[PDB]
Amino acid sequence: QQMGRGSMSKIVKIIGREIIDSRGNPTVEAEVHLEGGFVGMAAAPSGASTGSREALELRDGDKSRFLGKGVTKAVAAVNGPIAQALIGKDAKDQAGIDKIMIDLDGTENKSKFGANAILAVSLANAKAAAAAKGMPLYEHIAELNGTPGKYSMPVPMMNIINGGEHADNNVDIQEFMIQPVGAKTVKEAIRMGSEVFHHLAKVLKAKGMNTAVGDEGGYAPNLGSNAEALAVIAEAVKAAGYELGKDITLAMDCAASEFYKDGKYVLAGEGNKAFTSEEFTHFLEELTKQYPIVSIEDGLDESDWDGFAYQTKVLGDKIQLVGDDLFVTNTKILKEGIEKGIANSILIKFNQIGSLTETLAAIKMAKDAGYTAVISHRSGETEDATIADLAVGTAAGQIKTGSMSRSDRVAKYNQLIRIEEALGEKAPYNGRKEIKGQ
Amino acid sequence: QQMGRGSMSKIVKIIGREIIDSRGNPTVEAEVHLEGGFVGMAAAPSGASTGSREALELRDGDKSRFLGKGVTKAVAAVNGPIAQALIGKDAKDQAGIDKIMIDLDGTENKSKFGANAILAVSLANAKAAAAAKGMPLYEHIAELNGTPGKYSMPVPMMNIINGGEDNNVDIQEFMIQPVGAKTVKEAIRMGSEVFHHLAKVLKAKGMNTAVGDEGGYAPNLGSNAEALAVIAEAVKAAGYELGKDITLAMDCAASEFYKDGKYVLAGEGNKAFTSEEFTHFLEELTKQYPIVSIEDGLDESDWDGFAYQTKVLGDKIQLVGDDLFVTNTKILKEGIEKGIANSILIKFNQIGSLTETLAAIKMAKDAGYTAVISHRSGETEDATIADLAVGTAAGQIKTGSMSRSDRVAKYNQLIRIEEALGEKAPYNGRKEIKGQ
Ligand SMILES: [Mg+2]
Ligand SMILES: [Mg+2]
Repeated sequence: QQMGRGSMSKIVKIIGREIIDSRGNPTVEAEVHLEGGFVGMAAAPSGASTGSREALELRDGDKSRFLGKGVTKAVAAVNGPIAQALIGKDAKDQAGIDKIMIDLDGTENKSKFGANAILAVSLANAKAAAAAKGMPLYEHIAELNGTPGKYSMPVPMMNIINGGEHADNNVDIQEFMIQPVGAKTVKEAIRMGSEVFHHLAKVLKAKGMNTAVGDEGGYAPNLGSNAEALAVIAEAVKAAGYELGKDITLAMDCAASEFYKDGKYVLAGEGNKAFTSEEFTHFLEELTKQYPIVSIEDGLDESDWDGFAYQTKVLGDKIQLVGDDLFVTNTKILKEGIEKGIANSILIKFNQIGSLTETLAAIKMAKDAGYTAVISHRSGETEDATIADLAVGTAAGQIKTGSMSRSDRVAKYNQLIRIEEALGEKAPYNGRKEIKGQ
Repeated sequence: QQMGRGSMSKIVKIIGREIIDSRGNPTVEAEVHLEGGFVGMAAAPSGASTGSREALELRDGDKSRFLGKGVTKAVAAVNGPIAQALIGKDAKDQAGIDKIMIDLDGTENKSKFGANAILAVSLANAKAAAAAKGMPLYEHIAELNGTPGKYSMPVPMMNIINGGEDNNVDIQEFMIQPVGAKTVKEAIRMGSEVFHHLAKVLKAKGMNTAVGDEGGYAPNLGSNAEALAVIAEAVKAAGYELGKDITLAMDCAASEFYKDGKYVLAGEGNKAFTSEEFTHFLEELTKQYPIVSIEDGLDESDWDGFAYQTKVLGDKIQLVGDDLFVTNTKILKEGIEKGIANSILIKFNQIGSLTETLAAIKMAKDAGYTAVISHRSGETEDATIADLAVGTAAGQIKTGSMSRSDRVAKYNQLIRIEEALGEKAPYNGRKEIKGQ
């Protein structure tokens, strides 16, 4: 006899704007407004170095503004054609909404409107619909994902020694990360993260090394070899009074694409030597004998599929192997990968494919093949904490959202603490068993 | 004949919790819940070096947790005594709420519950009332401040070369001010552009482009002076004119290098200066570069020195009390009376309530002093100082370099606000700064 406000979930207004990411560069923010007075706001993150096959991040190319990195073109697409195509449609139909933007854009890689325009509206629509449905975003995502009320708190891998391209050289491997698998809650995990992060500062100070931080809030000191990065991390874990292996395991992103030239992998650090896919695989293998490294990401170039097949036969039984640039959150590429025994895990970045629907497809493909899904940030982040809710709503089991420094990283850790506060053991922290090969 | 929910603004629940700041240290978050189903949520920031007279930040000191930096005690204060005293009180009465907590704590420096506990509730209370009143926070603050509908977009001073507490740079912060911009959106773009050109400049010279707490560069430079030289090189490379388009600001945090009544610059020969000598050094720099604002140019306890610096430089230069005043009307009042400084840096966690913070902005404006709404080194995703800066038409903000979302979420909030208000919230540029 009386209709609730919740039932008036038709899109009435969509606003795009240009905001600033954690590196000082424009990205796109979108608002979605429902008839019933429900609003959702979201932002696109930005990769520092993107995979070849990522959906297109549309930039202006206008030198007089933000050194060419403005996104007004992408925002215009939000405020006009996308807005006009979504007014009148039901926010609660995520897949319906994503399809209308995919079909209206019409290109394979979202090159007309920008993956950055379409994702911002996709995520903002999702938040609006959650509000209209009277639930928090993690709860709405679980329903959109076809796994209602099924939650976990993800085991984080925290990038605390930056390297390679987007640090300051000496170190070739892009990210060394700690995973607090020994924690019984994500709050405890986050504390253990903070402590080892602070103890590492003391260690680097002791050696006269720089304790300023890179894009992901980790340290970029000048180190003799890729190895020594692990060394200093081991010192910090002991100095915090945690036990390497039991309380904290290690993970890496090689971003091996960045140091691949003429079918060979070239390390500035460790001598200056060139390695074959096989030789590089054996180098990584050695590190996993000296240290408890249980996850290695982009261990080879995105286009070295023979390489990845070899690395997967050799290491894949003992070690989680994570596709990032390899799979770019794309079900077409992940499907080819599963079928060729390539990796056993995927890094989930919604802006590599550019819609939440196509993102949840990727997690489902992964989990149904017995691959793990790690919900991931980009080097270029915002105060947006969407990946926190996504990790919880999909029971992904793992998250990569940075060091324990910079609010571009820590907003996600804060959101995970808020969410665990609501859910308690309705979202268990499952620890080491989340990681592929444990 | 029907009562709207806006009118049911009695506090029914307050929740405290331990979240993490931009340095990885715990801080207090508070939620305030009104009967009419309105919520506000806010966090306390934390300073890296505090002034000696700041309202106490309550830490647990429990060495087995966050290296003794837990805030479970302050959170307990929020969930127990503060919640219990505030239940059933009207959130819309910001002054009444802040009064109940200051009285219940009963100490001078909020040393019972902690300034982090009282501030988080103070700010969450404000936001919840704003919701009850059906208005954005800047609009509510303008009404709490006795200045209805009176807005400006603040001229930002952006810390892009860090120093003092890891190089030969004694001066804590070198800042650019895009005074030549027509809007805060343009000002933010100009700061992005200069910040990115500076990176190229530091790479070309082989210096480190990793960032400190406030998202600025921390390279090892020869002298304090070269900090300014590289900033000029970046401004020229970004196609902007030093003086006209971009002015410069410093924070000496001179308290940090003050020992046996002398000012000792470890780098510049490790030489020792008297208040007067150090004032003349700062004077020299304002002849070589368009430095228009100097903060804590002397120790927080050298009131003699500040009286001299204010005589010499006050007419031409904005002189900003940070550790000198700690956003505290008792101290600022003694400062105004003795012709000490002409500008105050406003940190709501230095005094620990919104009401006391609004009092400090009013004391200053009435005295012809400028107010600069500031962050702390420890920040969160919280963007309150944006709304505070617009609501009080303060005219200036220090909320960081154009890097790290702990900073950029403030610029982002300013961009959102300016989109709504347009020319109702003018960017007045250089005329905001004391001595222009
Ligand atoms: Mg990667
Ligand atoms: Mg200061």
